[PDB]
Amino acid sequence: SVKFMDQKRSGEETVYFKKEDEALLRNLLANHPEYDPKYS
Amino acid sequence: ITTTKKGSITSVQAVYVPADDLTDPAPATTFAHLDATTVLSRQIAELGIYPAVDPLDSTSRMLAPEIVGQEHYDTARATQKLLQDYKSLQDIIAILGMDELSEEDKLVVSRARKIQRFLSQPFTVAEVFTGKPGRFVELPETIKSAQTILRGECDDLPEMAFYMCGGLEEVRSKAVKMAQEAA
Amino acid sequence: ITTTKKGSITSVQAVYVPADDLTDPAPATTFAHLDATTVLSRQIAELGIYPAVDPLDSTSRMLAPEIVGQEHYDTARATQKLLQDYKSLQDIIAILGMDELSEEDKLVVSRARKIQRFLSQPFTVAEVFTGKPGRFVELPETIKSAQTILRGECDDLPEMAFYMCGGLEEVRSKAVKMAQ
Amino acid sequence: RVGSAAQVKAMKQVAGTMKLELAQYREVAAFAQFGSDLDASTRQLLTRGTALTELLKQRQYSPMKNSVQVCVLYCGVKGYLDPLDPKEISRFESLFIDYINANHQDILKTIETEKELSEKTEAKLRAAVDEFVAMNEFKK
Amino acid sequence: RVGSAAQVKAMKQVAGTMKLELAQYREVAAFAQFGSDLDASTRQLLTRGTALTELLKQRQYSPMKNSVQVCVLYCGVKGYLDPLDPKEISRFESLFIDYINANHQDILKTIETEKELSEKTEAKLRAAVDEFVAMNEFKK
Amino acid sequence: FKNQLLLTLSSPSEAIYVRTPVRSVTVPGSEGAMTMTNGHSQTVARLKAGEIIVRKGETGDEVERFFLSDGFVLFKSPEDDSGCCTAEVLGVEVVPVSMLDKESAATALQELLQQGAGATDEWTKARTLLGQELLSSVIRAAP
Amino acid sequence: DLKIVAARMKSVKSIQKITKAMKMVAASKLRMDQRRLENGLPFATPVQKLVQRIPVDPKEKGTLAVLALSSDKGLCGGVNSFVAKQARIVIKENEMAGNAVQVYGVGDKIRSALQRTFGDRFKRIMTEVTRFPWNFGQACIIADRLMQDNPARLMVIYNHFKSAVAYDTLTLNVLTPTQAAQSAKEQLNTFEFEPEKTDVWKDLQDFYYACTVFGCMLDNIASEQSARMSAMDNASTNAGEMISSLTLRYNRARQAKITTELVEIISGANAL
Repeated sequence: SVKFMDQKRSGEETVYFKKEDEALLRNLLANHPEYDPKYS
Repeated sequence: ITTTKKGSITSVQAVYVPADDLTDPAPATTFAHLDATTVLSRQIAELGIYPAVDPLDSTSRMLAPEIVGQEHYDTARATQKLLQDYKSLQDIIAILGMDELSEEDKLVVSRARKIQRFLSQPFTVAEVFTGKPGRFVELPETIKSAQTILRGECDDLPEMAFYMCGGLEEVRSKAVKMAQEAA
Repeated sequence: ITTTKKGSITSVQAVYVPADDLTDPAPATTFAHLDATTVLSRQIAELGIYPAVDPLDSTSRMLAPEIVGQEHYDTARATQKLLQDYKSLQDIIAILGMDELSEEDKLVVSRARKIQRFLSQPFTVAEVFTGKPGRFVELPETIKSAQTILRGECDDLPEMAFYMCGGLEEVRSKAVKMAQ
Repeated sequence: RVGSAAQVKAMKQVAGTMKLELAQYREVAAFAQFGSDLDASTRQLLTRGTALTELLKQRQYSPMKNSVQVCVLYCGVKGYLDPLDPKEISRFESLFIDYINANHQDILKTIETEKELSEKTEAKLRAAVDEFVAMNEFKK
Repeated sequence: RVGSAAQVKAMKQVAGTMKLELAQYREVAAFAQFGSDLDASTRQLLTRGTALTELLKQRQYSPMKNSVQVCVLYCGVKGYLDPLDPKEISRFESLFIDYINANHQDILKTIETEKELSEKTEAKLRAAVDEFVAMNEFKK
Repeated sequence: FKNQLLLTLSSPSEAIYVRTPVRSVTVPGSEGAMTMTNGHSQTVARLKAGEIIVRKGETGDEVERFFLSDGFVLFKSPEDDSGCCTAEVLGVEVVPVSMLDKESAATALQELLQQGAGATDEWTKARTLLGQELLSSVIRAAP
Repeated sequence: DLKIVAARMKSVKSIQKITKAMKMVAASKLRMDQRRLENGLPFATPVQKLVQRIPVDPKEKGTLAVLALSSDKGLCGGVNSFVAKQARIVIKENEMAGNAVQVYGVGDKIRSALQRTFGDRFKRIMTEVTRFPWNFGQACIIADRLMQDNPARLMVIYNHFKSAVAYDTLTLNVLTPTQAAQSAKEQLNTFEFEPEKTDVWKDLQDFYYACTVFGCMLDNIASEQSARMSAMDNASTNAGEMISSLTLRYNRARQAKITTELVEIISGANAL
């Protein structure tokens, strides 16, 4: 119950925020071109 | 071991805590003899967050607005509040899931995870474990970065970026690299 | 502390269960000697009921239908059943509201509140604090009142009337005078 | 605590990636068991972790040399076990070992002497694995 | 175990209410993570409890007098902080103190001398609170 | 029950009427508008757009307006024992006329004409024309 | 030991608390879902009855398409279990005669139930539908997807919401254009179609599909929420029982620790 809940929580959070990080990495360089090395 | 009107001794004591039990008489007695405290955890080291400092058990007499200014005090207390909030949401996440959390709670969880990953940093002596080079982060940079993360400026930045980075600028560089490698 | 041929000594011992452990040797050795139990609760004093005796948690060895006859036992078990049913109905009403109730459920709720209020009574000693007088109550009167309240004859009487009244007749008089 | 300092470079190269992959697999193993839609990357992580877990199993009194461990973990890390059935791996290992002890003794001697994996040995091992997968057939 | 016997009436009048309000908040605390789905008569308890909890916060080495406590808790229990953002309450109180300490020292002297909150002093207090709210502007 | 007209005017999000007794109900059929009353034959009809106009038996003179985009009407004869004849007006979006606007209508019309100027697909042209229809109807129907 | 039992008690207490909270939340959601049903069912019943006047035989041979409605969240009792059971029954019954079966689904639970056994028959799956409130626009998309893949016979599996503590699994044999063209529609001759029947039938049929999906999904949602409340009740009760057992064990271990430490001290004191 303890290790069960802890590992379930860790996996769920990991998956959710991995998806979100994939989307943010897709949409980053457009909205912040000052960091984009294409324009440097 | 104490400062006097002739000199000063700054001591740094490592206290073994057997079986991770802080209720043992030896550390229990030693807690009262210290000005600054830093409690390391296994649950954090399991996440690869080294140094494995628990920021909710670490304390210090110096963390007061008159010694360190309010820009430091309020920043630290906001970080601690955020992490405690993330700790209270753990069971709801474990039973129901992230789907049930509101967008405020999701923002809280994201910022707390970013803070957790950001407090990590690589040491120069740990090169023989990680291979990565070491960093020396001054304090104003830390305060700027923490204020920036708590204010919500870096929500767009990915969580992975805040890993073993001395400063926020390094985090931006890592995010740029990860986005370029994505395509 | 026991009865003899000359007289008797009754005793009312206050007990403290350390760490809510009824298996601890001290209370486990003390409960062997207890012939009864009388629990108090702040969750009944907040309702204004006094004495705040929790009728469910309380127990006794003398309640069996040999020392008290097989009418006291029946009335007591009926009241306990009613109060348990009202506890369940309260747990439901906390969620589904008190609109989804049948007629028998509302009757059970009414009887439960009436009997829970009825068991309260004043005290002769608290008079000096309030001026309200004391009410001694014999046991047959209480048995008859509980029988009547559970049969459903007294449902018509208002719930407010069943408060701080020694006997059912007093409750009726209060209901008669509150209509004015 | 000693760690990589008590490890050969040829084993470092593989074991770093293996430790990382196993950490990720342990992290998402509990969530995976329940059964929910997952991204291709997460599924790949689960597949590689399961493959590596099935690789590290061994019979009693059946130890192995260091070079053979290097070769097997190379096959496991570069993705020559992801599509394969987990329960089949227990023979993919054995056969592969016999193959590289039959026709590729030079690779083992080179790893034993130089104690590293140059690009030449890398390419030779990759070619050997390709030949082995071609000559043999498994459930996937 | 002593209780209100160790309180002036001016503090009893507000404490008897605040204790019940915080007990109600304690009964519906876990619903704070689900209040979006609930209805009124249960969000009001959460709001009042949150406001009071943010009011009882205090600063190190900065205590207050009983009169100021009574004034602030009257502002709190009487619903003059429900529509505010919680984070601003720490400002509110501070300003209010200065406000009263600038304007209505007579009320404080009366509460300290008579040890009671009469209807006339209560009306004066509501007047001062309304003037303070009119002077200043808050987030929510 | 009674020799009235049992109307049920229903949208997915809200049922405005369920068994409302009325005298006559006007509906904008695809061919043309028509008024259903008791005794009207069994029928099914497709609606195009416009202002349903209800008239209760108690009202007679007083009415109720409701704008409908698209949907169906089903008039069903009266059962021998009920003595009342039923009608069901199903609408994908049934708004009252009080909640309508003439400015946003013209803005949407302008944006539709802008989008449809690049006429290449049949569905785009058809959507432009049908939007013109419905928005003109809304303008003529709004107060 | 003690730390083990204490940690378990803490976890189970948290579980019980969160369970009660989710129970109340699900009760509120069930109120709103009953409201959605009461408002949105009259929109769907009439056309469904009108086309159900045409009797559909479920023994017809042809490409069957099974639309199984389910949820995306867990703790819904066992409603999706019964849905997948009925779907397996239908598939195994219709695949014997030789009817090639296709599977459409709504929710991830049916996908997880039937992936291993009938995953070689899926055609299109939708999910994340219960995030926002159910609407006719959500149903029209699924109906259009069904029509573009026009099969010879369609079945719909869902859960009927009888009462707050009772549901019922059903299967709707749904009419299709192939089954409509094979009938002269003599049963609808009593109805005067204002446009001609041949011109209005395709639109009445699309409306029928949409309304069917709409009503079926509403009933399934209500049944889901009822089962969720029941499951939370049972889970809180079981958590209370486990808490009682763990409390007994904790007190036992506490007494043992005290006795052991004291005996150690005494034995070290008497060996002097």
